[PDB]
Amino acid sequence: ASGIYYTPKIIVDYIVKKTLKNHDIIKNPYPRILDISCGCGNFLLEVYDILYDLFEENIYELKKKYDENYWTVDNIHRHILNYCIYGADIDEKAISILKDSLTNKKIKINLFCCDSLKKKWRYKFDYIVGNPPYIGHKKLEKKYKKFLLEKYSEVYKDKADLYFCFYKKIIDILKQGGIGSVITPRYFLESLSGKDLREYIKSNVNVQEIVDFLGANIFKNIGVSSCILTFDKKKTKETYIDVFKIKNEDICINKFETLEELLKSSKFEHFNINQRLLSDEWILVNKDDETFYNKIQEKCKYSLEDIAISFQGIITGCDKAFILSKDDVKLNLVDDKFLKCWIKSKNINKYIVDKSEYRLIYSNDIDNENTNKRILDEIIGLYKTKLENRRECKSGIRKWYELQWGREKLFFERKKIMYPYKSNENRFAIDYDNNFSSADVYSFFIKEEYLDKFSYEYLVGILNSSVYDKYFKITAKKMSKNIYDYYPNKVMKIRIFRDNNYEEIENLSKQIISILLNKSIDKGKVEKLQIKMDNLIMDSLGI
DNA sequence: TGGGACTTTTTGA
DNA sequence: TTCAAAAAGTCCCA
Repeated sequence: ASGIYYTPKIIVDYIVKKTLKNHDIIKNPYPRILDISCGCGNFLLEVYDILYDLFEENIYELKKKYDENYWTVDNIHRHILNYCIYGADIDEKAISILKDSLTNKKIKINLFCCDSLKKKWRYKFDYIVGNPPYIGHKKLEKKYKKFLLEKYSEVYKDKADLYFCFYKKIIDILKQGGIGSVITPRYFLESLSGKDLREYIKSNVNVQEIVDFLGANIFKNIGVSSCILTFDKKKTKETYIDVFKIKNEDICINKFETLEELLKSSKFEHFNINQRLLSDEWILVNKDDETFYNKIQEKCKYSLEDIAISFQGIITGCDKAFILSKDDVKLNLVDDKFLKCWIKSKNINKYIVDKSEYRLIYSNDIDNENTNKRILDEIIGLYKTKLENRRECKSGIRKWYELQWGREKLFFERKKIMYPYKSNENRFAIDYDNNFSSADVYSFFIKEEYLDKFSYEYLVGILNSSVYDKYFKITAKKMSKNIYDYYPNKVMKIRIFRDNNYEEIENLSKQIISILLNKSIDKGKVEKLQIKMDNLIMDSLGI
């Protein structure tokens, strides 16, 4: 809740250098560089140093070209503090610290203590740098969210993040021909909520460079994945984007004195993306991956959304009140008609699900409060207060002992395919035990009209293959290190096929399932069967 | 302290 | 009425 995050000095140096590398101080000796979330001025002090070097090295040229008495080395500090540096933040103390630092670098200092999203900006800016705040839909005040929805509807909507509005504000107050460079989360590149935002960035600025750190850790002790976006508003004929994607997420960012050394090394991969060819999604991949993805998309006639019905797991609202161990003695109080098997994301393997260790009390079947009063008095009631603070319980839609978002039972108590919402690899398992789960596991079942065309065994055989792992990870949402988001908004967009290899792929999947379900489970032959199935799928897809 | 295993429920629509 | 997205994730240990 402090609101101030230290951006590493390497990133700050890289961003400032990216914005001010090729600035013609002779042509324009009055550049306006702004940081709308400056905090203690990590970016602004480096901006001051760079500007001081520029002015000191061109002071005599400026003196000849302009007022001789005005352009002096002794007057550089005052000029920079008067006409060049602009900062804004909400923290009074951080603004005071930055003001003290700028004063002690050697006068009206242009530092503002306000909300940058509400401030009426009196002029546009040549350069904009900084690190905006990241606040999700849970940790954001509701009235402020209403304000954002009312005024920033072009980029902010539904489950959008706060920094979308900061992106929009940076684009709005950027002078024509100006350059902006910021560090933000990487999720908006692939997230559904970022769609509108991406469109905005596509339709108002030219994207110069995207530095994607994927799942690395740039901020110490902070669970966020970061990217650096550099863009301009110049008159460009061809709009191409230099995309730099990290290859090894196990790095210490201080491996080099400069970020450019890391970018131009074997630790990063560079390619080019045509901005005019960008779709609703931004598919930032190299030529090989692009050809692979296009070949898979063309060769497949169906998608999972076409043939399957998907749903999210139960949302109890308070798991500690409804989930218990199968060996718990309190379960003797509850009849088996109210008990469902309960699995977690770690219980999902590639083809089969681990046997259930937990039981869920489906309290929605409790008809009368007086009946089964022992269960409410000794199990569910222990968290009654918490259960009463849920949104649907304050409004009277749910009884305090009911599940907040208990779905239809008929969807879970059937044969279906389940997969964790976050994983390092594809894990699509067939559930035979009518397992219930929380939102950490998503489920789907084949529509009855496609049962003859696609079976569960074939689907899990092709989905768990390395080919489809790579194919899904092309457009997947990279959350953290070795973690991808497996949500319906991208899982249901996977495209599938059927051809002459359907029978052998299904048979190999059945053999793998049979081996995995045996007692003396030696998974060695499973790998060989998987390799054979991968070769079959690669032959089928022409790759 | 840094790195790996694992993942709740609040929330807008 | 009731769906599904969202990591400035969360938590523990050598």
